[PDB]
Amino acid sequence: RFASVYAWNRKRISNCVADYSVLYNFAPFFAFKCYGVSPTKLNDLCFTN
Amino acid sequence: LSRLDPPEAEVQIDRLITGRLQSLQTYVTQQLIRAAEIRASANLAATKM
Repeated sequence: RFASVYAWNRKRISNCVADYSVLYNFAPFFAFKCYGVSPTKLNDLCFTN
Repeated sequence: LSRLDPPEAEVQIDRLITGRLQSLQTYVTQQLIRAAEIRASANLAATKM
């Protein structure tokens, strides 16, 4: 289920380990464009939300 | 050097180096001006002594 670009769905993610490799390893993508952060470094970081 | 990837951190590192060098050049200039003032004052004090 994915919402419309208005009334867009929003999910807060917390108390977990973020293996971002499960995302950019997936075949369907056109853009993993990343502002203020790079795809390779996401797995080294910690985020306050 | 941990959020951003090697070649997109460079223009950032370049701008940071430029900003930190422009803040030191004016400091050295002010130090030279104050040193010239102190030298003139010390020459006057030596003449008076």
